[PDB]
Amino acid sequence: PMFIVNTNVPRASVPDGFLSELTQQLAQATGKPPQYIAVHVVPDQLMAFGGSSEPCALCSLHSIGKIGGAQNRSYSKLLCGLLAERLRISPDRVYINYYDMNAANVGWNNSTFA
Amino acid sequence: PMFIVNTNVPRASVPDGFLSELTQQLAQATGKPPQYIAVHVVPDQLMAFGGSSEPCALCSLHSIGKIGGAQNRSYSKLLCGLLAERLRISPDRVYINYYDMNAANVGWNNSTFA
Amino acid sequence: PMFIVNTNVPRASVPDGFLSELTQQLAQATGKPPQYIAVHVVPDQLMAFGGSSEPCALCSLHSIGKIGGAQNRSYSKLLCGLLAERLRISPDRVYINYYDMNAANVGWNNSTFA
Ligand SMILES: *C(=S)NCc1ccccc1
Ligand SMILES: *C(=S)NCc1ccccc1
Ligand SMILES: *C(=S)NCc1ccccc1
Ligand SMILES: [Cl-]
Repeated sequence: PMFIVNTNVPRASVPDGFLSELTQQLAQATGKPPQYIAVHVVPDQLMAFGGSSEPCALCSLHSIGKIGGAQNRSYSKLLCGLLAERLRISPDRVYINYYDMNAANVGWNNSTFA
Repeated sequence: PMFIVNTNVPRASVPDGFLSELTQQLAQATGKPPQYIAVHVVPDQLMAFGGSSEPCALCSLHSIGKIGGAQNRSYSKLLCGLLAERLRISPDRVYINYYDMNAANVGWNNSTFA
Repeated sequence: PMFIVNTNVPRASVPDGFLSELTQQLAQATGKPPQYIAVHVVPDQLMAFGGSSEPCALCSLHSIGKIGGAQNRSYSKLLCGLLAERLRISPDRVYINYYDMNAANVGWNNSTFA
């Protein structure tokens, strides 16, 4: 599973250890070992949500499996909660795109996960 | 729609009001409420298009519905037009990836749109 | 074909000519003329892979066709090889998401590739 956050919140407002917290929390939520989890946080972005430049975030979760109706609802609650708590972003100013990747379409270590 | 532009054009060359203009035009093109539209502009990028580092853009448009052959052609004419007029990027140095997202795969406000 | 790499490796460690090498190697691998290939390298990113922040990369290859189990394995070997050689990133700290795009869902030059 790989999680990316793009936000207009400044770098100084991203807490130390946020990347580790995301990693741990995603490991719990997906049931995957932390070793397979990648996280990417991009602050200071030029963005708008509903025309407004108040704090917001655009995110994605790519995962080989562990994607679906109920799971994505649970991920959204978890991830919006973390962004609200740590970055002071309102959940109604967060989008999260979910992608169920085929193993053959994820490259890693000179090969794919197929 | 959420619309992201990555470009090697410098930040200073992105005109004031550009995010608002994108938001407004996308609302009319896609027939979606401006309140839901997210836009993200990423200047000063290290990129090449056809091996050249002349001004270029790589973009994406994610939407729940309102994606299709004719609609995408229309969005491209619109979006290339804006990138040409405002950022001085030639339309033939722009790629835009269109994504028709399932509602179950888009998180927002602690849940999904499903 | 369009290739993006996000990495925590610093800008100064991206060698001169790297965008060209990527362009050229992708032309070879995909069979597509370099004129049709776009590349984007994003250094200095705030990232973790497996919980830690030794050099790592999250990448994507979007392509109209030329995507599949065997082809993706070959792309991964090539691209990991490049990232290892030029950016000194271990192949086992690299993810590459592969996307087979429909021509109608790629905008270019005021239209689509359909
Ligand atoms: C997140 S995308 N982890 C990578 C992976 C590899 C193999 C099986 C499941 C997940
Ligand atoms: C326009 S109303 N976009 C809302 C959206 C659609 C798909 C993914 C994220 C956000
Ligand atoms: C990479 S996405 N090149 C663009 C393209 C256009 C038409 C056919 C194949 C590839
Ligand atoms: Cl609609």
